[PDB]
Amino acid sequence: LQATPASSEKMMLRLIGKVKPQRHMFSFNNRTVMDNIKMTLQQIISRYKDADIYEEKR
Amino acid sequence: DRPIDDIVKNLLKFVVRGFYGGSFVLVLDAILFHSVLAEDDLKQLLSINKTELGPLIARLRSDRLISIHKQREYPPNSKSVERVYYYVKYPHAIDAIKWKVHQVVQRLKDDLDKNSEPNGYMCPICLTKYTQLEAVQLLNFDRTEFLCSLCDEPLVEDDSGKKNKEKQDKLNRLMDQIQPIIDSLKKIDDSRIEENTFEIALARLIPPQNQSHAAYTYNPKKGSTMFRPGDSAPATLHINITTASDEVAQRELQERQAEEKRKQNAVPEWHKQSTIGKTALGREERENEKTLNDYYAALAKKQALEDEFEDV
Amino acid sequence: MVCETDVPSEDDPTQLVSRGGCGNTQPTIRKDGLKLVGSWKKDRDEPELRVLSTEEILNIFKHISVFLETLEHNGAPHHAI
Amino acid sequence: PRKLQDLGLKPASVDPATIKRQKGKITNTHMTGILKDYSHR
Amino acid sequence: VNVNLSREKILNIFENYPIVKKAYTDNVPKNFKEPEFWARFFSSKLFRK
Amino acid sequence: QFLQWCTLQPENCAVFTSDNKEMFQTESGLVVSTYSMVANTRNRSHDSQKVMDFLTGREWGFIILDEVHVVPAAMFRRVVSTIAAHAKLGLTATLVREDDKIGDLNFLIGPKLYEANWMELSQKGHIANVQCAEVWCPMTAEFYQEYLRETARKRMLLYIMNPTKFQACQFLIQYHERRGDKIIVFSDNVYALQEYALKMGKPFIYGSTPQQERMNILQNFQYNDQINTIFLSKVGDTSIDLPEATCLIQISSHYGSRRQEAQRLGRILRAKRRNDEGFNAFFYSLVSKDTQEMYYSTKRQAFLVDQGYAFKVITHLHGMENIPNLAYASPRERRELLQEVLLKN
DNA sequence: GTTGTACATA
DNA sequence: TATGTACAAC
Ligand SMILES: [Mg+2]
Ligand SMILES: [Zn+2]
Ligand SMILES: [Zn+2]
Repeated sequence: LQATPASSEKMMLRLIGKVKPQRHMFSFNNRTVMDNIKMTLQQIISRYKDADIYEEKR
Repeated sequence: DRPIDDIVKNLLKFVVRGFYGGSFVLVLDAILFHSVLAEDDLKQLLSINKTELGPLIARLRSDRLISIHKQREYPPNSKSVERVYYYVKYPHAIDAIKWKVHQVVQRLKDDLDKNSEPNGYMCPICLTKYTQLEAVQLLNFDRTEFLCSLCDEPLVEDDSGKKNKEKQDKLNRLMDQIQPIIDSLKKIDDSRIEENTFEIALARLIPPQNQSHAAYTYNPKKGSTMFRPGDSAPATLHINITTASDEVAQRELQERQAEEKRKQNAVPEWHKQSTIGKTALGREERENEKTLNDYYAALAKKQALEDEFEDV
Repeated sequence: MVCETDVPSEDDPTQLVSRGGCGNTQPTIRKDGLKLVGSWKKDRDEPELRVLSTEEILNIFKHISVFLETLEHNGAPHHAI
Repeated sequence: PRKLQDLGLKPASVDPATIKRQKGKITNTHMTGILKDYSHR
Repeated sequence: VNVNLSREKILNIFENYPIVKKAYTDNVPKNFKEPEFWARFFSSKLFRK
Repeated sequence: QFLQWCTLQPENCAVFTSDNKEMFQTESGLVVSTYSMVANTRNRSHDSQKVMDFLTGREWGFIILDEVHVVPAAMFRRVVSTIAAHAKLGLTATLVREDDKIGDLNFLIGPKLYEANWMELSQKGHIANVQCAEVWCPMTAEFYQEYLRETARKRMLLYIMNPTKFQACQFLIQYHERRGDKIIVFSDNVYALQEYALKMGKPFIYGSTPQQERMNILQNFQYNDQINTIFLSKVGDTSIDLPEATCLIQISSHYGSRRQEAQRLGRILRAKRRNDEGFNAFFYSLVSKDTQEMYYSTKRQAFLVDQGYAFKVITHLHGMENIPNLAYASPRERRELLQEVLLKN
């Protein structure tokens, strides 16, 4: 989950697909909404990463 | 979103639809349905020209039901342009509504009080009214009628002696028609409403168009100490299931870790033994189980672009 | 050029005392024609310039602690006003 | 807002005026270019 | 934060809290795997209730 | 550490040092400073004179004197009379000093409340065990011939830079660096410190080093993998926390101070890996054979012996000849060093 | 960068 | 008393 630094005027957010990896990049209008969506997305991606790690365990 | 927003919007909707014309309903509802709305986008939504949108905005801005926000925009294709956005500042609009409602009620109350007082005589020729106290000093020698000081003409008694009941009905009519405003205000006072801003209003934006020229973003200048009037307002949880085999592995890892630490901690040679006489320091069971399994199976058978980014 | 919301205490140094203020940097007011144009010096590069509307000055002067209508009524973009 | 308070009506706003919007000499140089800045942990 | 679980502990959780078992049996084979359920359960308000 | 172990918010904490001098504006706060910034009387800067008045004016409730073995000095004791305080606490590992002023603490801050045995806490895993050693480096004939004729004030610099000590220090550093250890080298002589540092290309800290540089060096030595060892001086002889340090080497030392030896050994007594099985920190003291340094070395360790530490003599370093390169290995280099050092003499 | 002053030891 | 070294200030 790629997010632009808070020190930049842009509010762009990119999701990179796991493998020409699929990239879905969205630009927001308010930082508050951008942060709220980012936190929710991070939970899903992080949880899926843990699930994939467990699957790869065996 | 929140109960507070719904009640405030309803109060704004009621005031506009009742105390304003028709086009005002369209303009304010568009900027209530949406967040901060550009002037160009508003025109496209309502399909009205600038000459028709201007009068609506001006009257709504006078009553502080809509706020304006001007900022410079820098598009790569065209030269820098100034864009105008319209939104609603609930604290301002609600305060304006409360003041106007009180003033309207007070004005009718004052008119009713004034009407109940004795009427003041008026002169027909010069149309200069006179109160009872002022007319009493205009009495003539024969004391028949009040004579105007300027015209020297008899005074005529003024009207409004019969309206004593009409104004009471008018006040009754208003309070009945204005009841929803009072009821909504009571609930608003009970709660506390935060003041909105262009940036804050952008958190609830529903874009009107697909390729709107207005970049609906707030990019304030860096370290700009300039202030305009009315420009501001007041973890991860990772789980690890430990299988019986994993526990055995953990014990093996602990033993290996202990061995690694022990080797690193081995005392040097010179400290192990006391060196005093040395020179100067200078320079197959599987078939057994299978036959049992076959026998037990027989037993069972028998028995059965490049952009800066960071990683989040 | 600053409101000094907090000022050092006279009695004891290195002990700030809160005073009524808003800490807004003041402009370098200059008289352009018949209007007052204020220029602000950003902390961190041309200074910010805007026209001090008489309404803004009237409001400020009223806070200091005995002796056109047709246009603004309808339309009249900010440039016309 | 002040006028509304005078009449006993709670004002849902505030005056904007009330909005309070407010060493060089290095000793050792032979290690230059080797020390990474572990400023924080 | 890493929380270590065990098969014996998992069975104990089911015995002591029948509500946890109810949410486990009806979702583990249908919607998401067991590891996701426990990660969600700890972060939920039920684990706090 | 204060912001870590307790809940005192940063807004209530203020540090009074040569870099920054701002004081907390809260009703009650904390001030952490140094004696040098509180004991000066003659001339104080306009920015620091206000701080002293701020310290003196208020009636403080608690004063903590770290390393209280320096308060009974000629001038430092004035910190007890100027800064009013209801309760005074003194914290020090060694309560000894050469002069008889040690007893002055009785009427200054109070008596001795509690004392803990060094070995008792060592066997309980609270502080790391140490295998102290004293390496005897035989001075070469070329240098020793000048050690006799020269005067006392110039002898110190002469037996501190003997080539054999360089070889011993280099060998020990290489051996422990291969062992994955963090080494600290102490030297009371600044000239020897710089010479050793430049020869081995390792950082050094002493009086002239600015606060920012030394703080950066210490942080790097703690977290940076490349920086395995650092050279310290009398400045870091006490009150510096280096949890990653596990080995200490001495090439120079003050004349006869037993306190300095104990304080230097303290740098490694707090090693992080002080509980893993078989761990043993080290404390090397490189001395010159048949020199006046041996007189002080047997006198400089009279306090550690009392606590229970045992010093053993190392007459030879095994595997030291097989090292590929050693400093001053050829007579040409040794003669050059003798001419270079004698120039300063 | 330098000068006036302590502390710790012969 | 002399001599190193470290420290604060100008
Ligand atoms: Mg300490
Ligand atoms: Zn008349
Ligand atoms: Zn101000």
